[PDB]
Amino acid sequence: DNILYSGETLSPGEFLNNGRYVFIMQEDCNLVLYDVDKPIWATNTGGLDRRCHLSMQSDGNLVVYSPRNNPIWASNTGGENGNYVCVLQKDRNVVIYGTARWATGTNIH
Amino acid sequence: DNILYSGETLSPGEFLNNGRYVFIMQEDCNLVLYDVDKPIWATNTGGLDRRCHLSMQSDGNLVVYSPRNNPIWASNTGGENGNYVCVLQKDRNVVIYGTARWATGTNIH
Amino acid sequence: DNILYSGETLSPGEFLNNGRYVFIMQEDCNLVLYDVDKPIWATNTGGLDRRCHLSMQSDGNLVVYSPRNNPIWASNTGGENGNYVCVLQKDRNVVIYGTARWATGTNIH
Amino acid sequence: DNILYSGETLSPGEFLNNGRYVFIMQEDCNLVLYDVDKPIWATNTGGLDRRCHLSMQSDGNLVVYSPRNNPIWASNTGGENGNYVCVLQKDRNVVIYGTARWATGTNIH
Ligand SMILES: OC[C@H]1O[C@H](O[C@@H]2[C@H](O)[C@@H](O)O[C@H](CO)[C@H]2O)[C@@H](O)[C@@H](O)[C@@H]1O
Ligand SMILES: OC[C@H]1O[C@H](O[C@@H]2[C@H](O)[C@@H](O)O[C@H](CO)[C@H]2O)[C@@H](O)[C@@H](O)[C@@H]1O
Ligand SMILES: OC[C@H]1O[C@H](O[C@@H]2[C@H](O)[C@@H](O)O[C@H](CO)[C@H]2O)[C@@H](O)[C@@H](O)[C@@H]1O
Ligand SMILES: OC[C@H]1O[C@H](O[C@@H]2[C@H](O)[C@@H](O)O[C@H](CO)[C@H]2O)[C@@H](O)[C@@H](O)[C@@H]1O
Ligand SMILES: OC[C@H]1O[C@H](O[C@@H]2[C@H](O)[C@@H](O)O[C@H](CO)[C@H]2O)[C@@H](O)[C@@H](O)[C@@H]1O
Ligand SMILES: OC[C@H]1O[C@H](O[C@@H]2[C@H](O)[C@@H](O)O[C@H](CO)[C@H]2O)[C@@H](O)[C@@H](O)[C@@H]1O
Ligand SMILES: OC[C@H]1O[C@H](O[C@@H]2[C@H](O)[C@@H](O)O[C@H](CO)[C@H]2O)[C@@H](O)[C@@H](O)[C@@H]1O
Ligand SMILES: OC[C@H]1O[C@H](O[C@@H]2[C@H](O)[C@@H](O)O[C@H](CO)[C@H]2O)[C@@H](O)[C@@H](O)[C@@H]1O
Ligand SMILES: OC[C@H]1O[C@H](O[C@@H]2[C@H](O)[C@@H](O)O[C@H](CO)[C@H]2O)[C@@H](O)[C@@H](O)[C@@H]1O
Ligand SMILES: OC[C@H]1O[C@H](O[C@@H]2[C@H](O)[C@@H](O)O[C@H](CO)[C@H]2O)[C@@H](O)[C@@H](O)[C@@H]1O
Ligand SMILES: OC[C@H]1O[C@H](O[C@@H]2[C@H](O)[C@@H](O)O[C@H](CO)[C@H]2O)[C@@H](O)[C@@H](O)[C@@H]1O
Ligand SMILES: OC[C@H]1O[C@H](O[C@@H]2[C@H](O)[C@@H](O)O[C@H](CO)[C@H]2O)[C@@H](O)[C@@H](O)[C@@H]1O
Repeated sequence: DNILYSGETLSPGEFLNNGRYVFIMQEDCNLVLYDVDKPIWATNTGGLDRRCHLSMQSDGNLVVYSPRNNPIWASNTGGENGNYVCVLQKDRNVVIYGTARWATGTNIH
Repeated sequence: DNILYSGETLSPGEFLNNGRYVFIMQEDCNLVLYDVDKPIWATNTGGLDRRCHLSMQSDGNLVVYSPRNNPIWASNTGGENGNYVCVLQKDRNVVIYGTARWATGTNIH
Repeated sequence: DNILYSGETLSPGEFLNNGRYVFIMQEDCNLVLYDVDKPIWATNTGGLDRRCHLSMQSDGNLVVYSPRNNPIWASNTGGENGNYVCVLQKDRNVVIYGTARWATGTNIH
Repeated sequence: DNILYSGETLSPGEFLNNGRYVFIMQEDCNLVLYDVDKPIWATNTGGLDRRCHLSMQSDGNLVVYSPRNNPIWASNTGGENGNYVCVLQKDRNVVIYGTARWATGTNIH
């Protein structure tokens, strides 16, 4: 998957992928972007705690939470309630977009 | 591909796909969403002209243009200049999100 | 997924996909290959029964079984026991390959 | 792409991908399988020369050729002429299958 939708989370070891790029919520609590074997971006929160999770929230904020549910990193983009997306793009950028401006209304459960 | 980025276009016969779903700019100028062999949404512009193209614009508007570059359908979401995305989602909805709220800044050319 | 590995099955409504192509084991027991909304190949077993499953076997034979576990269509490629793959290719062909000639041996659970 | 078909090649820097796995023909002539940032298998031909290419041949042999078109590594699976596939699987194994046993015959240009 290349998208983390608002209301979804990445558990320890889970990730987004796109070609040779991997965006992973590591077990050591560091959120890192890799280009094959080379790290190119990170939250620099490795070794702070064990088994953290990443959450794309409905308020638009992207946050890393500790095992005790305390934030340890955030994009600082919390605002109006709505629908957002965190995308690992084909050009190697990781971007948050929102809110939803238009839709076909063809969603299913 | 499941995303049409702002500044990109779908030429006649091109499309977005996601599992069993296909969102295609048909040669008959009708933009249609299919669930395998069943059409579930369309712009209802079939037979109006031949070889139209779809454009996700930098102003946030999604537009179908005729071979003479005249609009024949639009999402009516034009506004502030920026970065947007049109996504064919895993839940079968087609949604426009934007503008960009945050990014890692790791893009390459 | 674009591959059905030997030892796996497609349940009623399940499928393989690749771009604008879908290879689906339909609820009406007909196994069909679609190019967007157009059927291009089928087992022609629609109407015989409901809820059939497709199985890529370890003997190399691809078989459609009825709800009573009786075969109603097969590729007739049964042979030596081994590892095989049924692939929905990027060129629109559906092909069975095997057995395995070589491997890195890096498989994990 | 998760498959390298017979008759195709991977140029320097090109690769196969599947989720968090990448199988790349590196510019340093070393063919390596990575699990995110960790190498798990390699031809061990790094440093021998620069700009080598990987070829999945119609005789079933997977070969790494130097810039002077001399083989420097091979799977030793050459045999009858036909159709084969080198697949980077979802279970992390890299495997060669062939020849083709059956097909729908729906291939197009
Ligand atoms: O330290 C073991 C750890 O190494 C790799 O992750 C790295 C660490 O999170 C950290 O020092 O920051 C690096 C990015 O700046 C990051 O690569 C991984 O191999 C990980 O799996 C391993 O646990
Ligand atoms: O404010 C509502 C919001 O609170 C919690 O998330 C927090 C906010 O997104 C923000 O101000 O930044 C915090 C991290 O710096 C973040 O925890 C959550 O409880 C969320 O569900 C709620 O909507
Ligand atoms: O409107 C775009 C939006 O549609 C779907 O979410 C829906 C909306 O959030 C809302 O009006 O209530 C619906 C029921 O709770 C909900 O499904 C999704 O497809 C979402 O991804 C999309 O952004
Ligand atoms: O009319 C030929 C045309 O049929 C199918 O497209 C359909 C048309 O665009 C129209 O009548 O509206 C339908 C959705 O409401 C749509 O499916 C396709 O098979 C197309 O390829 C073909 O040219
Ligand atoms: O307004 C600037 C914009 O103009 C043209 O696009 C138009 C607008 O997006 C909008 O008001 O709706 C029209 C269709 O109803 C659409 O054509 C383009 O020239 C675009 O590039 C430009 O930014
Ligand atoms: O900022 C998010 C944005 O980054 C990349 O686009 C860049 C910006 O639009 C801008 O500041 O100028 C850059 C050079 O013109 C441009 O690349 C893309 O990754 C884009 O998709 C993303 O939304
Ligand atoms: O309406 C029944 C059935 O129609 C479509 O499947 C078709 C049938 O299986 C049959 O007549 O053979 C066709 C291929 O030659 C095939 O398309 C689908 O729309 C299916 O979902 C539906 O149940
Ligand atoms: O022969 C062992 C094999 O038997 C059953 O599969 C059958 C064979 O693959 C073949 O001769 O063709 C039959 C359909 O025409 C097919 O059922 C299964 O029981 C299988 O598990 C077993 O390996
Ligand atoms: O050898 C290629 C083969 O490896 C894996 O399957 C394994 C073999 O079939 C065998 O030696 O026994 C193992 C345990 O039963 C089995 O995992 C898979 O990666 C398979 O896809 C591949 O063809
Ligand atoms: O720095 C050179 C080279 O390092 C990495 O590739 C490694 C080498 O090919 C070699 O020492 O063998 C390793 C596998 O056993 C392999 O990882 C990559 O970072 C590569 O891009 C780089 O050129
Ligand atoms: O034998 C015909 C074959 O020759 C060359 O490939 C070689 C063979 O696949 C094999 O015996 O092993 C060699 C590496 O050890 C390999 O080069 C090619 O010229 C090929 O095109 C041809 O089919
Ligand atoms: O038969 C399976 C095979 O079909 C297609 O390749 C074709 C055959 O190799 C052959 O009969 O000649 C054709 C023209 O040279 C060739 O296209 C492909 O779909 C291939 O991937 C597949 O294995």
